[PDB]
Amino acid sequence: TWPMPIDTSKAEGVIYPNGKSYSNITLTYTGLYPKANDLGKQYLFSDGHSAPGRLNNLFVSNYSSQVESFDDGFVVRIGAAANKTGTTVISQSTFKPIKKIYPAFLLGHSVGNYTPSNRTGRYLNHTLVILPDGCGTILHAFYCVLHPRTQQNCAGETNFKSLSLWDTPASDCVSGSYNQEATLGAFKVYFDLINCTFRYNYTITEDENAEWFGITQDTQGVHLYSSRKENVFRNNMFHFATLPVYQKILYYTVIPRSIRSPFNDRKAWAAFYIYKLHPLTYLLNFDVEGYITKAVDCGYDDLAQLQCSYESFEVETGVYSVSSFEASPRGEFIEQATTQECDFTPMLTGTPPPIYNFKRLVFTNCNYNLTKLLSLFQVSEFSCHQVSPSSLATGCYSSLTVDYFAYSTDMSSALQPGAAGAIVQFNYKQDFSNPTCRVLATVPQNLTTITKPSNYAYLTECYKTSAYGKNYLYNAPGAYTPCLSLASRGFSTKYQSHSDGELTTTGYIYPVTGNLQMAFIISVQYGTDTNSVCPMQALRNDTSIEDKLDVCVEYSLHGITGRGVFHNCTSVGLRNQRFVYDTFDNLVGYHSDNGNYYCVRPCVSVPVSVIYDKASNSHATLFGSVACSHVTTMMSQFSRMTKTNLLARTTPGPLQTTVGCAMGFINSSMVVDECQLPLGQSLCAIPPTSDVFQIATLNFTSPLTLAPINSTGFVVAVPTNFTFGVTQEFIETTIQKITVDCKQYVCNGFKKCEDLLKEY
Amino acid sequence: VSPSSLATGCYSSLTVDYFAYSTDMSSALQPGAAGAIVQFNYKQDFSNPTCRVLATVPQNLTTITKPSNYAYLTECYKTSAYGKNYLYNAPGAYTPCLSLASRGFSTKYQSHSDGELTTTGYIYPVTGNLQMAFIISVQYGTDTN
Amino acid sequence: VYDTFDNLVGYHSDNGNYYCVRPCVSVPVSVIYDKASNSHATLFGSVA
Amino acid sequence: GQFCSKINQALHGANLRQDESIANLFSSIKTQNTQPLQAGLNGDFNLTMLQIPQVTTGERKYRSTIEDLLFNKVTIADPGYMQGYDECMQQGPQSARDLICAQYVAGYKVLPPLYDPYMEAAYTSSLLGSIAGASWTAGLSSFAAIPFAQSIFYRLNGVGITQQVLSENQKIIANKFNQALGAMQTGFTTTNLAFNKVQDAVNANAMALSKLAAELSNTFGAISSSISDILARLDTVEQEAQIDRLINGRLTSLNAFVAQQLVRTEAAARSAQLAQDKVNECVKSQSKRN
Amino acid sequence: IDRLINGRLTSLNAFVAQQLVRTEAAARSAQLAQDKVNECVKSQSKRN
Ligand SMILES: *[C@@H]1O[C@H](CO)[C@@H](O[C@@H]2O[C@H](CO)[C@@H](O[C@@H]3O[C@H](CO)[C@@H](O)[C@H](O)[C@H]3NC(C)=O)[C@H](O)[C@H]2NC(C)=O)[C@H](O)[C@H]1NC(C)=O
Ligand SMILES: *[C@@H]1O[C@H](CO)[C@@H](O[C@@H]2O[C@H](CO)[C@@H](O)[C@H](O)[C@H]2NC(C)=O)[C@H](O)[C@H]1NC(C)=O
Ligand SMILES: *[C@@H]1O[C@H](CO)[C@@H](O[C@@H]2O[C@H](CO)[C@@H](O)[C@H](O)[C@H]2NC(C)=O)[C@H](O)[C@H]1NC(C)=O
Ligand SMILES: *[C@@H]1O[C@H](CO)[C@@H](O[C@@H]2O[C@H](CO)[C@@H](O)[C@H](O)[C@H]2NC(C)=O)[C@H](O)[C@H]1NC(C)=O
Ligand SMILES: *[C@@H]1O[C@H](CO)[C@@H](O[C@@H]2O[C@H](CO)[C@@H](O)[C@H](O)[C@H]2NC(C)=O)[C@H](O)[C@H]1NC(C)=O
Ligand SMILES: *[C@@H]1O[C@H](CO)[C@@H](O[C@@H]2O[C@H](CO)[C@@H](O)[C@H](O)[C@H]2NC(C)=O)[C@H](O)[C@H]1NC(C)=O
Ligand SMILES: *[C@@H]1O[C@H](CO)[C@@H](O[C@@H]2O[C@H](CO)[C@@H](O)[C@H](O)[C@H]2NC(C)=O)[C@H](O)[C@H]1NC(C)=O
Ligand SMILES: CCCCCCCCCCCCCCCC(=O)O
Ligand SMILES: CCCCCCCCCCCCCCCC(=O)O
Ligand SMILES: *[C@@H]1O[C@H](CO)[C@@H](O)[C@H](O)[C@H]1NC(C)=O
Ligand SMILES: *[C@@H]1O[C@H](CO)[C@@H](O)[C@H](O)[C@H]1NC(C)=O
Ligand SMILES: *[C@@H]1O[C@H](CO)[C@@H](O)[C@H](O)[C@H]1NC(C)=O
Ligand SMILES: *[C@@H]1O[C@H](CO)[C@@H](O)[C@H](O)[C@H]1NC(C)=O
Ligand SMILES: *[C@@H]1O[C@H](CO)[C@@H](O)[C@H](O)[C@H]1NC(C)=O
Ligand SMILES: *[C@@H]1O[C@H](CO)[C@@H](O)[C@H](O)[C@H]1NC(C)=O
Ligand SMILES: *[C@@H]1O[C@H](CO)[C@@H](O)[C@H](O)[C@H]1NC(C)=O
Ligand SMILES: *[C@@H]1O[C@H](CO)[C@@H](O)[C@H](O)[C@H]1NC(C)=O
Ligand SMILES: *[C@@H]1O[C@H](CO)[C@@H](O)[C@H](O)[C@H]1NC(C)=O
Ligand SMILES: *[C@@H]1O[C@H](CO)[C@@H](O)[C@H](O)[C@H]1NC(C)=O
Ligand SMILES: *[C@@H]1O[C@H](CO)[C@@H](O)[C@H](O)[C@H]1NC(C)=O
Repeated sequence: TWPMPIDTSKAEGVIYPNGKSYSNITLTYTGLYPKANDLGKQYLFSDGHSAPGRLNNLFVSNYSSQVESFDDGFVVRIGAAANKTGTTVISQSTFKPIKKIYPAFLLGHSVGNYTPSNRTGRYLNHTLVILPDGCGTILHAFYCVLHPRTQQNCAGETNFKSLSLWDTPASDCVSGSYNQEATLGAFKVYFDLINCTFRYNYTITEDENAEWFGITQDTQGVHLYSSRKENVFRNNMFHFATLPVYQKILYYTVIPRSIRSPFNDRKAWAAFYIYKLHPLTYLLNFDVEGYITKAVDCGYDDLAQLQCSYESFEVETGVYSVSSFEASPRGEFIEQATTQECDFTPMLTGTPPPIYNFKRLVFTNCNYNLTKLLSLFQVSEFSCHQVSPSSLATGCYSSLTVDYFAYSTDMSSALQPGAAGAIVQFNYKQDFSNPTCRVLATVPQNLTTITKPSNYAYLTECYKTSAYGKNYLYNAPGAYTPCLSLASRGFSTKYQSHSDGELTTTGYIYPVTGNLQMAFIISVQYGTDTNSVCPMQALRNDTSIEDKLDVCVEYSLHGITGRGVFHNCTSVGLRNQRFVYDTFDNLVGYHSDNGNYYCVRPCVSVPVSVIYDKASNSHATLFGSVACSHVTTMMSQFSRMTKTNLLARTTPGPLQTTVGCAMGFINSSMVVDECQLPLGQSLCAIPPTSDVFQIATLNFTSPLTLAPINSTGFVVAVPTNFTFGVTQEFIETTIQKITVDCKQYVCNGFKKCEDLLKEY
Repeated sequence: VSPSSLATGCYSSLTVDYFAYSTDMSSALQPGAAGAIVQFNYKQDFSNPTCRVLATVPQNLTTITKPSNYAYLTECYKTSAYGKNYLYNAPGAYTPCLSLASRGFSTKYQSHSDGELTTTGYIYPVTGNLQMAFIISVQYGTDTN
Repeated sequence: VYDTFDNLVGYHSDNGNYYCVRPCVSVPVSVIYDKASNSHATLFGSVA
Repeated sequence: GQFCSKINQALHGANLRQDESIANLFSSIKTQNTQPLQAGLNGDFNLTMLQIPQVTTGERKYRSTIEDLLFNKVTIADPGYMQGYDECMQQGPQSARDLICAQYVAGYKVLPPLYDPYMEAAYTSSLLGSIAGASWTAGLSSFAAIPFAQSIFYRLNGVGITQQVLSENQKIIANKFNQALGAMQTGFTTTNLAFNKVQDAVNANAMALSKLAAELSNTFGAISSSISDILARLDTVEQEAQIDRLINGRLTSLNAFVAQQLVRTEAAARSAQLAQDKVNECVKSQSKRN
Repeated sequence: IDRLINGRLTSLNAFVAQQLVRTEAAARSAQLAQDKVNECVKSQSKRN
């Protein structure tokens, strides 16, 4: 055992960002990075059993039955103990110079059992295999189906133990005559390679210093990264290969090796280390040559939060207020009310009405299933406004309105916003003040409850007679036409007018050929105070608040959504009960279904300051305005190191000062005059040389009081000695004068930009 | 990006997804659409510049054979203690019920199950010429596109 | 070759040569103007 | 850009030069020679309005009689420096301490001052009994401990009242001085225009904080003022156009807040330099300028 | 292009609005350097 944690001050395990190279900067990045001071997992290989004149069975570990999960990618540290002395692990009493050994991987999407060995670790479909070969000079990557053979212990067996590879370097690694298919041959003895889709090779140079190797996956395939790329002497990993594997890799497996060296030439091989990648924020510093020199994991402790919150590595002793960069995975708090189903039955039975006499349904206080409705039609258009069609079937509203009528979808351009003809003028004008959607559907023939009419019909005119011609009466948004009572007499032919004296209307009919087509206009309304039209749900216990109290949850309470922290309070009465708001409309409180009241806070609420001293490079933490009993309950907003020190309860503990709770501090009884790290309220921080910070007090002295004597004269203090003192002072008299070329600054000499700038 | 600039630019990578698809169901591939195409079959990824072409294969082009039935999945879930637990697609990713779907669907609403997962297919015959869908995605970078 | 503000400040050509890249309007120009005689002259600042 | 790193650095540097201005004004305590006064009547001059009332039990008052009368005429919200996070949970939304409890829902913090009220009660007690050596001498290097009653009569002799008038009218001058300190505590009203500037600074401090919390309930033309509702109703290409409205509306409020804090910090730094000139000339000496 | 224009008109306004503040503050402070020369350097001060 030999712990090798991740050191971010050397930028260990950091993959260089794609694109160009930087120099002389420090910037923040979100990506796949290892944790700070993460130990990883150590994998140790060795040499197999050997005799004078004989090569015996292999010596391996239980590595070919371990199935780890891939989940983001990983990085591997290879050869950190080259040129040193160490044990030849098969015989720990033998000391030899340690060598470098590359790992071999098996990565796949499905796993099973090796029958009839009935052990575990069998990949059964197309599987990605990564093999080093040629005494560490070549790298094969291929993607095949592995069929276990039928020989003595060749993996289709009742006597197969574990997959294990080997080399005979007295034959294979003869200088100049490296067999670059040896390990591939030993692999082919175990398996048959069926239906290989690709096979790639990469050439390495045999040298033993130290290197890194990484592998990730996204929608462009599987990416391989190496530290040997573009300079072997650094820690940065650069991209060198993309493999066309587009299905999601779930599992991987390290293949155990055992080098069959001769017994006289037993070597030592350096263990390698695997570290998992996480979606983290990092601070990266690029040197003059372009290489990342140091990094900061911005969620590890509070000095790292300071460095990433002010975006610099040198921080200039002080007391700073910082931001939060921790992940803190959330839960769920869903709570809606139970009601009846909304009835869409007067939409699926009967004859759909004409456009000027459309039908309207308004639903409140019910459960809807929009999937059941839309499954009966053939949609050819779904156009929405301030909502999406996918979110329409999942939201909770205060009301839900459906207008519907019969309409032929070859006239689909007449229902568009701001359209030209007589559909928007005399029949139907859509209202765009709410979120809304417009569906155009065809009624298929199996749906037999919807009868069809004989003629599509629409109005072409609606006017009053005037002293000069006609006075047209246009539709309002969402309203019926004023000529509706005049239109109920029916139109038997095209351009058949009707008149009540004051008004006149004209209709146009044309026959229905084919299936019937219909139009639906849906409009919803989001409100506060208990949106009651909610979708149908299956029931689940786990979405409650009784368990997950002081953690950040994602809630959905009677139509109100958000993220936050819920705390046990004892409070508000009056009968708006469910949601209590602030004067700036923040959800400050909630009346739960059982009987309880809860205070709602945002997911990052507690203020945090860090006291930093550069000369000793020390730091401590202050939670301002918080009592020290709430800090140990809400220990999930904070950084990764603050959580463990809170949870351990083993340090100089949390301390209650007059400005909040303090971590890393100690009560003192000393009194200072000047202060470099002031906390507020005449408190000063004393940095350690002691081993922790101390808290002192600011008391100014006063020169001793000269008291009047009782006599005729008075006392006067007159000098008997002196010096000359020099006071320095800077007075600024000027600034740097700057003129800006405004045209070249804004538009860079482009004529298309310069014509858009005239509008300002 | 525009369709005209797509044939003149220099990129660092170029990805084409393609499949057979009838263009009377063209409103189901739209952004934020409602049904089972974006939920269980294909969800387009809008983090890169991208284009969506819907085309018909003419009859003179004879190297493209046609299938017998258009097909799509309508369900992919795990059994739970209360009903079903639906498994929705990620943008740009395959469905998790892909190994279960390789057995083929001979009729409409024919389910398959591996115990843990369950899937359902819908087929309908190809009448006329074959129609296809292409999703093209490009990536502009610095350092030598 | 880029700047610290991501400007293309330089380029390594295909033949063998290095080139400095400047924007299309780069040299500063000032004009000295005298109204009583209606005369003017030019100064290209910081340029040899 | 790197927007939030530059907002953090501007406000950190503004709060740093706020501490170097208070510490300069208070650094005259360590160099000032002082004489002890009597509790209540120094000669015939009643100074009880300006002195801290002494006590038997160890409560140790930090406020004089006229200062306790001025502080109970101003309405300041108590900021809760010690455990103000939990006091906002025991009470509900009382809308008079609402921009004090909005620190934990909007995302700002009110920092405690550099000195407690016991330090600034030591600054004005050293201003009352300063020695300030005799007023016929040149230099600032001798300290003559003459009593308070005798050094007032040397300030009346310096403006042109002879010693034969000052000796015949001691009691009348002392009475007229005493009934001018008894009239200071009837001038804390809204007609007094010098007292209305004490409240207009309290109001200016609070108006800045309410223009921060009120810009989080604006929608700026988006569908909602909440990001978790934009992410639940729209799709990925329409979310980015609506979140970019909230971002643009909230970057403007932070720029307008940070640009006003620097203006008020420079104006308060120039005005604490005027308070040093007014102490060294009016309080510790006698002015010859009208 | 109307986004780049709006983003670059804001930076120029914020630059020009800060230059006038610093110019007035440096003009008031060069008037203080005349009072400090005429009193401390060329004479002797009677004020503390
Ligand atoms: C040196 O300076 C110190 C700070 O200026 C002085 O210490 C202060 O003494 C006060 C009382 O004398 C304390 O007031 C107490 O504050 C708490 C706050 O939580 C109240 O509950 C108490 O009621 C209140 N005490 C009384 C009697 O009302 C201050 O807290 C305390 N300051 C600190 C930082 O502890 C020293 O007195 C001073 N010493 C000398 C010799 O000058
Ligand atoms: C992955 O390999 C498995 C073998 O375990 C294949 O599963 C077979 O699928 C066919 C088709 O339904 C079944 O008839 C067989 O019974 C399955 N095998 C076993 C052992 O049960 C599977 O087809 C492969 N994946 C793909 C995509 O083809
Ligand atoms: C590694 O793969 C490469 C490419 O797939 C192989 O290179 C080619 O191999 C074929 C097959 O013998 C030859 O006909 C070509 O001439 C090779 N290309 C070149 C440029 O030489 C390579 O042989 C493979 N190496 C190993 C050890 O398998
Ligand atoms: C919404 O309605 C659909 C009907 O279109 C429901 O789906 C049915 O559910 C039952 C109960 O499990 C099944 O037996 C049917 O086979 C389903 N029908 C189809 C066509 O799949 C669905 O359950 C409803 N949604 C909710 C949340 O209740
Ligand atoms: C001038 O008088 C003061 C008295 O007010 C002296 O201060 C005293 O000094 C002695 C010796 O250092 C101490 O023991 C006393 O406690 C001091 N008393 C006070 C009230 O401070 C001062 O030292 C005298 N000056 C000289 C030069 O002797
Ligand atoms: C005034 O003070 C200074 C410094 O405290 C005295 O100078 C010291 O004089 C002695 C004897 O001449 C030397 O041994 C020291 O080295 C001197 N110190 C320094 C810093 O120069 C001076 O003597 C004092 N004057 C009086 C009259 O007491
Ligand atoms: C000196 O002034 C103080 C305050 O102005 C006087 O104290 C007040 O005296 C009156 C009348 O005796 C009482 O009613 C008040 O309660 C006192 N107030 C306080 C705060 O003490 C004091 O009497 C004056 N001294 C003399 C000698 O007149
Ligand atoms: C039982 C009530 C039936 C009422 C009468 C039903 C007649 C409906 C037919 C008219 C359809 C309107 C067509 C809109 C114009 C269009 O074609 O674009
Ligand atoms: C040689 C490989 C052939 C693989 C099988 C080909 C079958 C393709 C037919 C399915 C088309 C999918 C249709 C999508 C649904 C649509 O109609 O909208
Ligand atoms: C060795 O591997 C087996 C199979 O995975 C596992 O059960 C066992 O725990 C491993 N040994 C140790 C010490 O973990
Ligand atoms: C495991 O495999 C063996 C064959 O080696 C077989 O006899 C046994 O039945 C298997 N176990 C089960 C539970 O089927
Ligand atoms: C290999 O490919 C052939 C097609 O040529 C296919 O029939 C066979 O099933 C594949 N092998 C396996 C194990 O799937
Ligand atoms: C091992 O030795 C070689 C050459 O002697 C050197 O280049 C390499 O850095 C060394 N590795 C270590 C880990 O010291
Ligand atoms: C309508 O129902 C009948 C029932 O026998 C069926 O044969 C027919 O295919 C159905 N129509 C369509 C378009 O599916
Ligand atoms: C969930 O609730 C049901 C209803 O009471 C109960 O039968 C079941 O045991 C619960 N399950 C869990 C995990 O709490
Ligand atoms: C109130 O919340 C606390 C957590 O701080 C919890 O321990 C307690 O059980 C809760 N009380 C009730 C009545 O739910
Ligand atoms: C605070 O200081 C006092 C005296 O120095 C000490 O008695 C007390 O234990 C300290 N408090 C804590 C929590 O250590
Ligand atoms: C002078 O003052 C002292 C101060 O303690 C006092 O004790 C003494 O009695 C006074 N003497 C006279 C004569 O006033
Ligand atoms: C397909 O090719 C044949 C070749 O003879 C031609 O006659 C026919 O017109 C072509 N089809 C079309 C649609 O052009
Ligand atoms: C604000 O509400 C509080 C109680 O919540 C009440 O006491 C106060 O009078 C209200 N403010 C005004 C100006 O009335």
